[PDB]
Amino acid sequence: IRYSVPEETEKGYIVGNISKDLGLEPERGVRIISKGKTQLFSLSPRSGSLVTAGRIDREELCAQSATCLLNFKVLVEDRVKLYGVEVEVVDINDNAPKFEAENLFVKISEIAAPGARYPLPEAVDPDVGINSLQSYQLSPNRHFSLHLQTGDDGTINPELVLERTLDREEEPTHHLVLTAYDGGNPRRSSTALIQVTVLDTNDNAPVFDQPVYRVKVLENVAPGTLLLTVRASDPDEGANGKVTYKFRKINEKHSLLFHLHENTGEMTVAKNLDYEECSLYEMEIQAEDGGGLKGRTKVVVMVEDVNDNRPEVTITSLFSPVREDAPPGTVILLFNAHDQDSGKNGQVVCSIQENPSFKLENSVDDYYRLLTAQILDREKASEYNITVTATDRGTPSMSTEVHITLYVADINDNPPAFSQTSYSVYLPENNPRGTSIFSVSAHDPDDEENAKVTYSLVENTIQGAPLSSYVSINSDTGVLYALQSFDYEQFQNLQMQVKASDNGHPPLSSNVSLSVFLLDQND
Ligand SMILES: *[C@@H]1O[C@H](CO)[C@@H](O[C@@H]2O[C@H](CO)[C@@H](O[C@@H]3O[C@H](CO)[C@@H](O)[C@H](O)[C@@H]3O)[C@H](O)[C@H]2NC(C)=O)[C@H](O)[C@H]1NC(C)=O
Ligand SMILES: *[C@@H]1O[C@H](CO)[C@@H](O)[C@H](O)[C@H]1NC(C)=O
Ligand SMILES: *[C@H]1O[C@H](CO)[C@@H](O)[C@H](O)[C@@H]1O
Ligand SMILES: *[C@H]1O[C@H](CO)[C@@H](O)[C@H](O)[C@@H]1O
Ligand SMILES: *[C@H]1O[C@H](CO)[C@@H](O)[C@H](O)[C@@H]1O
Ligand SMILES: [Ca+2]
Ligand SMILES: [Ca+2]
Ligand SMILES: [Ca+2]
Ligand SMILES: [Ca+2]
Ligand SMILES: [Ca+2]
Ligand SMILES: [Ca+2]
Ligand SMILES: [Ca+2]
Ligand SMILES: [Ca+2]
Ligand SMILES: [Ca+2]
Ligand SMILES: [Ca+2]
Ligand SMILES: [Ca+2]
Ligand SMILES: [Ca+2]
Ligand SMILES: [Ca+2]
Ligand SMILES: [Ca+2]
Ligand SMILES: [Ca+2]
Repeated sequence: IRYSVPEETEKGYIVGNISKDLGLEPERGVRIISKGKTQLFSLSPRSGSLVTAGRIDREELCAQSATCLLNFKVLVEDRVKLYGVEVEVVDINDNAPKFEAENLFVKISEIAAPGARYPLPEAVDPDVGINSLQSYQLSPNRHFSLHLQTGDDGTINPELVLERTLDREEEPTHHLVLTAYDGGNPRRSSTALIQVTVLDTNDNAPVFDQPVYRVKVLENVAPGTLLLTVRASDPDEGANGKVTYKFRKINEKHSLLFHLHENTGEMTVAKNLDYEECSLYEMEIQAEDGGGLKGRTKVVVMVEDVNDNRPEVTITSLFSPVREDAPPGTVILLFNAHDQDSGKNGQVVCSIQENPSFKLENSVDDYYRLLTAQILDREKASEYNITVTATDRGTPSMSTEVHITLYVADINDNPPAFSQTSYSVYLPENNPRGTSIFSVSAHDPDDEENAKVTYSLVENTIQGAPLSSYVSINSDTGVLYALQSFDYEQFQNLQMQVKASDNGHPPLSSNVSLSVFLLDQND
């Protein structure tokens, strides 16, 4: 005979009455013939019906078998043969479906196109039939949907559908909930936390912060200094987010002038710069990632001038000797100045040290003309030390120095002068014919020919004009010559005038009286 029983029922539950099926009143000495490790059954003498004495969990008995049966024999001592019975447990919904873990994740790439279905974790329910697993439901998401594959086997395969393309740069991971439902009401359920991990595709190219990097630096800039810093943006991950910087202008000398750190992207100075050589350095640099993805930006170096140059004087006209008769205003120097620098560093101030003798005049533009201020006189000063100082107007100031030595020429304006205003010479009567009797000296302040004395004598006729016959002088000896002997009784004294003239045109002359006195002797 067969019967049934609900699972997990308390001890003493109703089972098909045994006595009414055997054919005897509720003495009999009847006992159960089966043998288990433990037994869950015991017949009740109160009603003659078997009542279970232990909790029945067919999940711990038949597991997933659709029909769970417990067939056992029973023994009646009144008779000589046994009676075989069989009781099939039914299934109730007490177990909830279970997943493999509390947290499971699915890897999805960034390049994954919409329409891709990814396997979802499949749950398990110990129950059988309606009480077993029935359906799934997925939390709504803008990027995903749910897809179920029910089968003839009764098992459903769940998988998610990609609705919108994913992007890790906006959000790396998603958080969704997958719920599992059975059919045995009161229905159990099981939620499951799923994380959508987005992989990385190299779809981000490096993009520099600014499209143009600008720096303004002086020319005196020391090599090894840090010009600037260049940064590029790559939101990717790993080598796809790494940056490497290098110039695109690879052949010109600018590559030798600057240094660009391949990693840090620092623009530094390698060689000294010069505003006069070149002040506009336009270059184009480029950054790359792990792949061939690259970005460009322009770096512009602007150099500015610095006072590191001295003024340069070029002389056009020089007149080292000047005539002493020069009026105040005659030029003695003609030159100009020019600085290599620009602006206030290029303006020049040509200043002679203020002296009374000369003055400097800025005739036109920056051409300078050095002139005189008074009349010169080489008998008081024949030499002049001139120091023209050309200082630029920048800061700090740089001054070049031009030295001129000025020797004035000789113009004959000074006549020769004798040693005395008047000379007197004594000689006794006896006079050896043609002998020299005196010595007269003269001097001239001028130089060279304008100081060369040419001695002469006035031509006033003594009786018969023996001025030449009486006396003679040589142009250079400066000595007097008595030609004839003298008697105190013919003449006593003779007055002449000696002349001195400088031998150069125009000549300057000077006469001075000179008297010869004879002396008386024993005639
Ligand atoms: C303007 O300044 C210059 C120098 O800055 C003065 O020149 C003088 O020149 C002589 C040489 O010409 C200097 O030395 C001497 O040299 C001769 C040979 O030439 C030598 O024999 C001597 O033993 C001596 O070393 C001299 O030192 C130099 N300075 C002075 C003060 O005489 C020139 O005199 C200056 N002009 C005026 C108007 O002061
Ligand atoms: C001689 O000297 C006097 C005074 O120095 C001068 O006045 C006179 O003109 C001179 N004689 C001649 C011929 O120049
Ligand atoms: C899963 O869902 C069932 C039915 O919605 C609930 O009864 C259960 O408590 C869990 O929330
Ligand atoms: C769904 O809800 C259960 C509670 O029944 C959680 O344990 C689970 O992690 C998910 O959040
Ligand atoms: C000729 O010699 C006489 C001798 O007294 C000098 O006085 C004169 O100057 C000249 O040289
Ligand atoms: Ca159970
Ligand atoms: Ca069950
Ligand atoms: Ca269930
Ligand atoms: Ca992206
Ligand atoms: Ca990416
Ligand atoms: Ca990248
Ligand atoms: Ca320079
Ligand atoms: Ca300069
Ligand atoms: Ca300068
Ligand atoms: Ca003079
Ligand atoms: Ca000179
Ligand atoms: Ca003179
Ligand atoms: Ca003279
Ligand atoms: Ca005499
Ligand atoms: Ca005599």
